[PDB]
Amino acid sequence: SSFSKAPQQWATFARVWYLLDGKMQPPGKLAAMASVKLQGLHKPVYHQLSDCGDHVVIM
Amino acid sequence: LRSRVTDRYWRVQEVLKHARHFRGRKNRCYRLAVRAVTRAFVKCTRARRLKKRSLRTLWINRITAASQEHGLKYPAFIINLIKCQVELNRKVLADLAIYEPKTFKSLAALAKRRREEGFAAALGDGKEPDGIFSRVVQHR
Amino acid sequence: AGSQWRLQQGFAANPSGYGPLTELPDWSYADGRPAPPMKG
Amino acid sequence: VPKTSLGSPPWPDIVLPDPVEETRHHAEVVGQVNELIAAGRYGRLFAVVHFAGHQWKVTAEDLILIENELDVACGERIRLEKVLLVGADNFTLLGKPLLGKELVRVEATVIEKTESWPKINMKFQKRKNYQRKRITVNPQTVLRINSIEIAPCLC
Amino acid sequence: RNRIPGRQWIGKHRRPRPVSAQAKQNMIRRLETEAENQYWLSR
Amino acid sequence: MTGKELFEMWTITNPMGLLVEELKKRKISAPESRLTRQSGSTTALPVYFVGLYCDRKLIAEGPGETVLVAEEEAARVALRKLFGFTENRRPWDYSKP
Amino acid sequence: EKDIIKMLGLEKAHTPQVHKNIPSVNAKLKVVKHLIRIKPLKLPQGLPTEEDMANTCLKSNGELVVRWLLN
Amino acid sequence: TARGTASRFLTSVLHNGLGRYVQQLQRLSFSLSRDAPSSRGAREFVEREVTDFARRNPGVVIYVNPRPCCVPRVVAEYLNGAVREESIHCKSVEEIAALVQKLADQSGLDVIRIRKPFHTDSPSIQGQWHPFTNKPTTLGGLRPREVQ
Amino acid sequence: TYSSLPDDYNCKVELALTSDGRTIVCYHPSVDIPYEHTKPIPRPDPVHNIEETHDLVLKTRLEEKGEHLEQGPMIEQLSKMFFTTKHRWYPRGQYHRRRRKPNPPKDR
Ligand SMILES: [Mg+2]
Ligand SMILES: [Mg+2]
Ligand SMILES: [Mg+2]
Ligand SMILES: [Mg+2]
Repeated sequence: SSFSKAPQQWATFARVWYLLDGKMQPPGKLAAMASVKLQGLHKPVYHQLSDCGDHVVIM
Repeated sequence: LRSRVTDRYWRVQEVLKHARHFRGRKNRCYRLAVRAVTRAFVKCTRARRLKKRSLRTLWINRITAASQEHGLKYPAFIINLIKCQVELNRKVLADLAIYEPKTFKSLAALAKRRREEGFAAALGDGKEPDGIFSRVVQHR
Repeated sequence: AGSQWRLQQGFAANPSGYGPLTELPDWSYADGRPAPPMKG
Repeated sequence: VPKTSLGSPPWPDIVLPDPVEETRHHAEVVGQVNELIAAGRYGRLFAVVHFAGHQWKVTAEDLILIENELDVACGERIRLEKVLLVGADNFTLLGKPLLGKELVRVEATVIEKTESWPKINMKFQKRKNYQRKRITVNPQTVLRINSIEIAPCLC
Repeated sequence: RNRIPGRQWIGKHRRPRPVSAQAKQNMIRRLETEAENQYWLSR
Repeated sequence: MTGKELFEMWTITNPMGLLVEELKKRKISAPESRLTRQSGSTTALPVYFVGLYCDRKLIAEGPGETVLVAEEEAARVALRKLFGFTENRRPWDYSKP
Repeated sequence: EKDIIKMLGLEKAHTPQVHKNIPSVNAKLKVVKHLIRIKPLKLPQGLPTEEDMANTCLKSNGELVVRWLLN
Repeated sequence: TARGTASRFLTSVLHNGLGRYVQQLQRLSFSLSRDAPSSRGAREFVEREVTDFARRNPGVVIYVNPRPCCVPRVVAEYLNGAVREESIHCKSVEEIAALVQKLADQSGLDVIRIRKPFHTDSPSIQGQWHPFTNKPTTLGGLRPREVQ
Repeated sequence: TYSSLPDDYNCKVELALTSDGRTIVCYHPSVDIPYEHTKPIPRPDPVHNIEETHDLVLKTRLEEKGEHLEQGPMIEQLSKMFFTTKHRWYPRGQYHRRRRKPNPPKDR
C-alpha cells in the first residue's frame, strides 16, 4: 500500500494478458467475455476516457 | 432628441466572451456567436441534468466490475446489502471498491452470506429457523 | 433497491422516508450543545 | 439414484454452520476486534458518514464541500453524528443502518463559507421565441474532517 | 428492405410490435392493485 | 508534511543497502528478492511485482516497470514499514494537551 | 377523472391522504379507483391525543404510530 | 460554461483549519462619499456597525475613506494577496452587512468551477486496487500454459 | 471454519454480529504471498560487444547504436510495439496545439 506515486500508478493501470480456450465453445459466449475484458469493464478503476484495457488471447 | 446606443461595444463583448474558445467564425462574428452561445448554454443545462445519470451509471459499472471480481453479481450484491440493512449508496460503494479492497471483499462476503441464508430459508419454508444475518433491527 | 423488501419489513420504500437516517440530526457542536433544527 | 443434467441444480450446494457455533465464533471475533481497538493497534481510520443529504467517505485531515449553508461560524467544531461505516487496515464496523454515538466520534472544523461559481440555466424553444436565462450562485461550506475516534465499548 | 408503408404507428398497415412478458407482468400487478382497491371500496 | 511521503523529502540513494543495514541492526540476516507477480515481459510496458522475504516471510512488496525498479520500490516499502512511515499510519495529533 | 382527483386532494403523487369510509366519498373513489391505492388506516395505539400530536408518524404499512422516536 | 471558464480542485490555504483556524480576510477598505446619494447605505453602515464588525473580527484591518466618489466600493485583500473588489452602490445597510460578512467568511480563493466536492491526501488506506489485488497465486508462479 | 468467499486472495474475512445485533463487525487481516508461490528473479547480463584489443572501441560500438526511419514505417513500428493504431502518432495543427492548457490543475 505504501508505494510511491509512479509505481502505484503503474500497478493500478497495468495491462494484463488473459488466455481463453475456444475449443467447443460458442463464439458469442466467448466474445461477450472477451469484449468485457477488452473494454476493461471488469476493473473498478474503469473509465471511458482512460485507456484501461487488457489483452485477450483466444486459442 | 436623437438617442443612440454608446455601450454597444460592451453589449457585444458580453456575448463574445463566452465564444472565444469556439472554432470557425463563431468566435468572431456576433451573428454566428449569439446562436452558438445559446446552444452552448442549453447543452450546459441538459448536461448538468445528465451528469448525475452518467456518474450513477459509471458507479454501477464499477460496482459490477468489483462484484464480478469477487464472484458475485451486481443485483444480488445490492439486494443482499439492502437486506442486511446496509444503506451505502453507489458512490460510496464504488469508492470502497477502488480504495478499500478489503472492506469491499468483506461487504461482498456479507452479501453472499445473506443470499445463502435467504436461499436456505426459501428451501426450508420453516418459520423457526432464522438466519444469523437475516434478523431485522428496528429503530431504537 | 429492495423497495418491496422494505415494504414487507415495514420500513419506507425509500431509505429517505421517516427512517432514523434522516429523522435524527446529522451534526452537533463539539461542546455537546444541540444544533438548530433542520428546516426539512 | 440417476445422475442426469437436470436431476441436480446447477449450483454448488451450500451448508451453513450451526447457530450456536456461529454465535460463539461471532463472540470470539467481536472480542478480538474489541481488544485490538482497546490496544489501539489500528493505524488510520476512514468513515462513511451521512451529512447534508449525501454520504461521504472521509478520513482524518480531509476536506469536503457542502452545497448548502450551515448555521455555524467559521472555525467552529462540529460532531458528525450519522456514521454508517468505520474501517481500518484490519477491522471494519458496519451500522444497521447507523453506528453508535458512543462507539464512533467524528469531528469537522468549518473553514470557509462561500458561494459557488455562476451556473448558467437557459431554456430555449425552437421557433417559439422562448428564451429564458438564469444565473445560479449556490452557497457552499467547506468542512475539514480532523479526527475519527473509536471507543472500546463494542459488545 | 422491409419498409413499413406510411408512418409506423398510425396507418392501416402498422408496425407489428408484440407484447412482452414485462408488459404482461406490469398489467397483472396493476390489476391486482385495482382488485384490492375495489375490495376495500366494498363495505 | 500533510500528503507527503518519507523518501520524497529524504531522497536516499541505496534503499536496499539502507534496508540491509537496518535489518542487521534489528538482527535479521538478509532479505531475498522474489518475483511474486508479473504481467507481460516481452512488451514495451511490463509490470513486475517483487517481494522481499526474510526467513521465507514476506516483509514488503513493490511494483515497477522493470525488475530492478520493482526491487528498489520493495526495498523502499520495507524501509517505510520499518521506520513507521506507512501510508496507513496514525495521523498527526492536533489537540490541546 | 381529473376533477375527481383534484377534489379528492390527490394532486400530488405518492402522498397519502386520509379520507372517510362513507359512500359519499366511496363513489368518487370508485370513479377514480384505477389511479389510486386504497388501504385501511390502522391505529394500534388509538387516536393521537392532544399531547401526542407532534410525535406521530404514518408508516408505509398503514399503522399511524402515536409515539415516534421518543427521546 | 465549465468548458469555457477555468477550474480548480478543492483546497484550503496553508492547511487552514487543521491545527488552528486562521481568518483569511486580511484587510477591508471602504471607499465612500460624504454627500453622494448613492453612498447613503455605506455611510449608514460606517455610522452604525463598522465598529461592531471590527470588534468581532480583530484579525482584519478596516480602512474607511470618504472621498468624492460616485460609486462606493469595498476592497477585500486576503492572506493570499488576492484582491476582491465589490460595489456597494445603492444598497441597504443589511445588504452591506451581508456582503461584508460574506467577504469575511470567504477564503479568498478564486471562485471558479471546483472539480470535486472533496479533497483528501492519501485516500488509499488498506491499499489501492490493482489488477493483482484480487487474483490467487499459483504454486511456483507458473503461467497458464507454462510447464515446469 | 466457514467463509462465504475464499481466503486465498489478499485478505481473510471473518464476519460477526454484535450481541446487541445492531452492528456487523468484520476482521480482515491481509494475506502475504507464500514463498512457495514465487519464482527467482531472472538476471540478464551479457556484454557481447567487448573486444580484447580495444576496450574503448568496444564500449563505443555498444554505445553508438542508432537507426532512422521514415514517418510511415516509424509510426507502424510504434503502433506494433504499443499495440495501438497508426492514427495516434500523427501530429496536430496549431489550432489544437495552442488550445492545450499550459498549467493543468493537479490534485493531491
Ligand atoms: Mg434536480
Ligand atoms: Mg424539498
Ligand atoms: Mg415512412
Ligand atoms: Mg401506416
